[PDB]
Amino acid sequence: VSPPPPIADEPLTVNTGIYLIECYSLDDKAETFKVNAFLSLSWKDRRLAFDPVRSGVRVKTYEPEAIWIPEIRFVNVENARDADVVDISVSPDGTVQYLERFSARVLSPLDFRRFPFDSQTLHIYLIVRSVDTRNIVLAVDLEKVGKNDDVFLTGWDIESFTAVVKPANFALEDRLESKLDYQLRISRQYFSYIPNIILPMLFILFISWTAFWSTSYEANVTLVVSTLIAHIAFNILVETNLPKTPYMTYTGAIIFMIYLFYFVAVIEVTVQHYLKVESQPARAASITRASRIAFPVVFLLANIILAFLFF
Amino acid sequence: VSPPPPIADEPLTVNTGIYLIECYSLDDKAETFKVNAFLSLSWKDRRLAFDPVRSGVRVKTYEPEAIWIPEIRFVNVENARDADVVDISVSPDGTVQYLERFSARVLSPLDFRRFPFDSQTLHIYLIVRSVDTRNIVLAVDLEKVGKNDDVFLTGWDIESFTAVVKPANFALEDRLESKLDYQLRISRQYFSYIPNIILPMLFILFISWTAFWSTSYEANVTLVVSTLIAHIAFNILVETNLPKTPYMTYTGAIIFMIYLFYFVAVIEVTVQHYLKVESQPARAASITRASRIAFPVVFLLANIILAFLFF
Amino acid sequence: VSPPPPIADEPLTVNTGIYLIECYSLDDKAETFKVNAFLSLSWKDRRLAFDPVRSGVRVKTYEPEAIWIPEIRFVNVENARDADVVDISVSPDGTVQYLERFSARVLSPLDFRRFPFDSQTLHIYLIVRSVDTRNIVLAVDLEKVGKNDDVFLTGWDIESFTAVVKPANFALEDRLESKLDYQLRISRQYFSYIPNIILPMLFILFISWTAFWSTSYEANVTLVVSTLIAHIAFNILVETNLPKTPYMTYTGAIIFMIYLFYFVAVIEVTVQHYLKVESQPARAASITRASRIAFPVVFLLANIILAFLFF
Amino acid sequence: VSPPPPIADEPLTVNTGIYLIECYSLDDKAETFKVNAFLSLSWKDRRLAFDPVRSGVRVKTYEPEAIWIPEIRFVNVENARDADVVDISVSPDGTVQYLERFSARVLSPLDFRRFPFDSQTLHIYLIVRSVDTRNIVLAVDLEKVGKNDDVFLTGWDIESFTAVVKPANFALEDRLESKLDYQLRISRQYFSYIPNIILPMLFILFISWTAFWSTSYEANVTLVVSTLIAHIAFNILVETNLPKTPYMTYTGAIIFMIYLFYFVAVIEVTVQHYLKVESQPARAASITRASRIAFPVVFLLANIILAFLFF
Amino acid sequence: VSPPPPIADEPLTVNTGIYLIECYSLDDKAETFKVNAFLSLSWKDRRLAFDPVRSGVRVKTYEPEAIWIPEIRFVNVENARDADVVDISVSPDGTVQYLERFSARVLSPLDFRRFPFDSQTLHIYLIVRSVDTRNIVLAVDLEKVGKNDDVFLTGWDIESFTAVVKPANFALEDRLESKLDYQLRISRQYFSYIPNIILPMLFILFISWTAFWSTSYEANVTLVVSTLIAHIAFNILVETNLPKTPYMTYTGAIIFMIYLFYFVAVIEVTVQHYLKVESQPARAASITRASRIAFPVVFLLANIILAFLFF
Ligand SMILES: [Cl-]
Ligand SMILES: [Cl-]
Ligand SMILES: [Cl-]
Ligand SMILES: [Cl-]
Ligand SMILES: [Cl-]
Ligand SMILES: [Cl-]
Ligand SMILES: [Cl-]
Ligand code: NA
Ligand code: NA
Ligand code: NA
Ligand code: NA
Ligand code: NA
Ligand code: NA
Repeated sequence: VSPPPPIADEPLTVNTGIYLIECYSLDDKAETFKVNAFLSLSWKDRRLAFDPVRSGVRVKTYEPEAIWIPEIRFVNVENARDADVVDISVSPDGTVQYLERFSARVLSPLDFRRFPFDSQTLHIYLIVRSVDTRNIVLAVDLEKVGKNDDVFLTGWDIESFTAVVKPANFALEDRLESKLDYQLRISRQYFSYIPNIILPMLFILFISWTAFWSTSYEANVTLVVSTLIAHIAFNILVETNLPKTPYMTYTGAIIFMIYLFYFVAVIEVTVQHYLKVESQPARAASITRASRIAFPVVFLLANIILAFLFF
Repeated sequence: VSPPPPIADEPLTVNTGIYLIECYSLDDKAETFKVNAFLSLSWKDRRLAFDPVRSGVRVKTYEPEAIWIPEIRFVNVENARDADVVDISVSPDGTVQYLERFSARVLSPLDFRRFPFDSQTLHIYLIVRSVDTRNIVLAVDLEKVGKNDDVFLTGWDIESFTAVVKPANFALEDRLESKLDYQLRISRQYFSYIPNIILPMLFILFISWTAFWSTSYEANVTLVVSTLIAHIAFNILVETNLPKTPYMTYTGAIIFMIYLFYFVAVIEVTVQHYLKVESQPARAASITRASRIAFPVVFLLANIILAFLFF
Repeated sequence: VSPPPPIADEPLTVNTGIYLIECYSLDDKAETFKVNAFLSLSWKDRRLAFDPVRSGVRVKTYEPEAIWIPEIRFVNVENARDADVVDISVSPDGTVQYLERFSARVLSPLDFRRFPFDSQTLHIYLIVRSVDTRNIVLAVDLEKVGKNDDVFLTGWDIESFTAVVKPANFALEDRLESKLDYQLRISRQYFSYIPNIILPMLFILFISWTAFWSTSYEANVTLVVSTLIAHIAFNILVETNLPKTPYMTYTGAIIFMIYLFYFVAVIEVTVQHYLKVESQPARAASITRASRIAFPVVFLLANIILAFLFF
Repeated sequence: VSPPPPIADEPLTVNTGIYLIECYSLDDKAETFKVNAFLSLSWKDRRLAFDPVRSGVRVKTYEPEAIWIPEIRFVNVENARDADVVDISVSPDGTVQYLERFSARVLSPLDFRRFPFDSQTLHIYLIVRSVDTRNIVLAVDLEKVGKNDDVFLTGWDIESFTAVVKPANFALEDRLESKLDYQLRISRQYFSYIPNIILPMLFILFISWTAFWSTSYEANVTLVVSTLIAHIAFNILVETNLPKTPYMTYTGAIIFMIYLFYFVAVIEVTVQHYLKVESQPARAASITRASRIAFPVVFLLANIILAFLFF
Repeated sequence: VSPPPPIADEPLTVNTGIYLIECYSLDDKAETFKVNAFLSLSWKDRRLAFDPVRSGVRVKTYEPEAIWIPEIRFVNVENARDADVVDISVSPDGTVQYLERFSARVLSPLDFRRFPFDSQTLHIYLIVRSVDTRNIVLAVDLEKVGKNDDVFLTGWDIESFTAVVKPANFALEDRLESKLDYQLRISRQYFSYIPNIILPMLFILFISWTAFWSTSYEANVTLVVSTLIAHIAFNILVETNLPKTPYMTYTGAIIFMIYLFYFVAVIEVTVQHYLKVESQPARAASITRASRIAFPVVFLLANIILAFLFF
């Protein structure tokens, strides 16, 4: 079967729509999400026109093999979508209404700069390649673009699902390609990060600072080194959940900065001990008293500077 | 093949039933479960009616290709169910009795608030889309809804498998959809959490409190910081098994609260030492004696408050 | 094709056999194992009978599509078995000899109570559903039930592969079902658990008890808390390899009991220190001397009690 | 299509060959490897014979459906091989030359006794089942057995790929089976184990022995217990990479033996302290001086004994 | 269908091109990457030639079954590529222009020597096997070799995608094979390794060196042993992300070298203590003062030596 012939020199318009049924498995590391949706296609094929009196039916149902169907593909998928045709309906003028239900693993990059307070725009790019006989162009039928109310993405808030109505038409290997951009806007549910990572990490840091109210070097060494180890554990935990980014993330910056605080606390604890042994505890006392104020103040100001730079 | 024609303007009733054979792989993180069941479908097709006297046979068996079969789909599945038709039987009045055996990975959200003392209602939504010639409506045939006695879900108690008999009929892309809700009620087997997480976690906490019967700062620092590290290990273990929720879970609340107890024990241990060095051990002794009662009492009361808020 | 017609009102006997070729991937957590075997089926179809003199041939070979083959399914599989027909041979009396080679992921529960000294009975349930024309019943041909000598299940000793010759005939959705139970008896190779978990766990426990030959509280605290942490690591390791059971396992019981020993050693270490500070080292010395005998004796007796209850 | 008929009572010889293209994913735990290779089959079918003069062609090309092809299977595969026929060529005498390219996950057991200085013989068993009309026997065409030069198995040195030319002919379910053994000999690249596990493990052990040059019990306890914990980490790491064996592995033996050294160092550290407190430091000094020589000497000799028993 | 017949004794040239659409999942451990691309094939088939005047059409479109298509395969793939034909266009001279969209998991070895500052050349080898009638040779059409601008490989910078225009023609099982090498040059994004592994590792090492400004053996032992344990954690982390190489990697060398520094710091800390106890603190003081300079100087020089040898 060949494509529909034109009335003039006009391209064939395939009206599209995606209606999300299921949204799942947003893998932060892989920068992928799985979708289960309806793909709706509509175009005119005057060769399929018919008389309702003669045929008996007001609308004819065809099997995909029986008629010409445009080869619509997803750009940013891992493998070809698993699709099952739901219906193909032809009206007397030859207007075809195609519907399939598909599932696909979409590959859409994520911006981790503001993690875990980041928002993303996930993309689903629809594409059609023009044939030699006719040029095929994609369109968005907004009445056929939407999402189910129950659509839930674990750890994410689904904001909107809209399509950029004007396709990106371009040449690829001496043939026209019509590409549509469906955008799923989401924002991360940061809640859990507060009791699971952020607050535990702050508590261990604050525990290290109790060494500023102790003259016991042996005890101080234990306090700062132990909490440092707990921080390393949280750092490894965070980096196992996130991909390796060529930029600094907000959590990354905070986690890294905290190492410097542990490093300087070790210096302070060492300096204080050196002085006590050198029979200069008056000088050591001045440093320890200053550290009690300096450490929380510098920590608070640095965090303000970071939150400012990132948000 | 086209759908059965109506006597009046009545919709076509497809009587349904799901009989669970196998229930497995309830992934808490993915909020998915795998099912292996029988799907039973039954509708009247007057075109398939026959006289038992003339034909000789009491029932006719057809192959799926030979007759019209409604396109029944599951809403909350990852991919289309893997199905194998078991039997298609037509009675003289044209009543078709379809049976298939399927397997599918169902995506049904879980409420982790009361974890590990939580119960869930897993859902399996059946759906049919109406055609242009006729409107299709789903029904529940309760004699064909059930589960095998051997049906076991590791770490879960299967309470009931029932269907909400009245379908949710609604319009989707200018066509009627008939959706049925099959509910599998389960309750978690909390037993293992007691010796594996809860009691180990309480033991390490109680070990930290022995610092209230010690004047040795160096030993105290070791007791409280080491047990804190063991608690961090249990916290990381628990959060690796559970998904990130936008709410607090019972275990989450307890685990988080315990951090505060470690933080205050570090303060007490620091205060006691500071006073001893300041030659005020009488004041330190009052605080340490109070802490011996205060810590277990506040721990017990806080836990009562939490259990109350959560149950 | 319809099933063979009966001579009287007798059911159709499908003689079965499973010959295991490959046994692999016994997942303790998933309670699943993968199998690769031969499935042999044999039944009489009088319609396929022939005279060896007239036809010339002693046996006729058919393609699965040409003749009626009973729809034999596995009950306890994740998905339908991947099968490939090897041969279909018809004898002059119409006796069909079917052979296929299949692979399937079998879901059979495990009893972890005696772990890692546990034995299991893995099941492979064969099933046939009766048709309206005839009732189908399964039988075991013991000459066609067996296993390859090379059949190895990593970390398990394959004891026997036998079938319960009398099928469990029952009604399911107003039709007769004939179910056969093939049992694969295995026993765990406990060897590795001794040098990898059991002995390391005992060594760390015995190291904690050296605190009974030390008056140094700071050193004692280090001994008991450090070894406790190593025990936690072994506990987490064991619980990551096993599923969550609503009962206590042997290893689980031992691991849990050892926590109590660590808890009481911390109490002893605390009591001894408190007394030394209170200028009562004579009383402390009595307790420490008693603990040296009490701890190993109570440990040995408790273990005897546990091994008794579990075996 | 039926198999070729015999001239006498001779069996049909199917000449085989496997040419490895790709070798990957040798899973030590699963005892599996993935292969991508050419399978070549050759047999005489007199029915396909032709005169090159009359026909004009020197060779005829057939599609698999057109002619009889022997059902060749792999014994030790998880699932049936994914195969794609490359060519089927018939010579005038009726000699068929079949070639397919396949990929399969082969299940071949590993001997971990000498790990990580072990060598393995991976097997690929080819098999053919005899039909009722004729008995089929396999043969090895050595000009069609080989491997690509680029064939690389990460962390392994591919030594040889050869076939045991004489098949193992035997009866299975009253039919002859012809089994061929293709052996892929490999040897592990032990290099990485030296800087990643072996040397780190020895360094931590040697650090524990510095306690023999210290009278500080508190410091000694820290040295021996901390290094013991690092050893536990390496033990867990090693056992996560290897399967549970019913025998001792070389690395397993060394790792286990080292626990005894830590246990005896704790005893020495305890004994030395007990004596110092008992005002017998002269006796303690003799034991500590002896331990300085005894520990490395016994460690060296024990290792010689182990290497001897294992190699 | 047979291949095109030659004009002389010339081989058939199949002009090829790969246009990368999607690049993902570069597994460092597996040494694999997944690709989604266009495969373009072009060859002359004189049998398909037509007159544009007589036929009316400028180009004829065929279905893959209708015409002869060369069996083009990928050498270094796990399984056969998942492919979907996009278009087949024949020009009047019989020039066929084939286009398919495929996805494949490519197995291409990586050189980890300079990790994480390494660059790789990923390969995609195209291959065609010659038939008996004609010899098939591959060519590169450079106008049909390229990549999408959006092509992103997480943690990698895509440098170039080019083809080695001259194929590697060779004999394999007495038939000519024409192999083309498509090279995708990439370079790792080392950024993240600096704050995640490199700097944390240096900080813990520098913390160990504060023991050179302490006379407290107990505190020193804690400093050096604790930081050593944190280093072990980073070593295990790094080796879990990388495959086992028969050579030293840059990171591997640095990580290993740092163990020696910890070992020598333990010796220094032990020597200093031994001397203090022997009433020789003057000699101990000389060693500790030297170590303060020696350790950073030897560390800096050793690192210069390593960076030199590796880059
Ligand atoms: Cl697609
Ligand atoms: Cl479905
Ligand atoms: Cl099955
Ligand atoms: Cl196979
Ligand atoms: Cl391929
Ligand atoms: Cl050659
Ligand atoms: Cl050739
Ligand atoms: Na079509
Ligand atoms: Na149908
Ligand atoms: Na059949
Ligand atoms: Na065939
Ligand atoms: Na073709
Ligand atoms: Na310590």
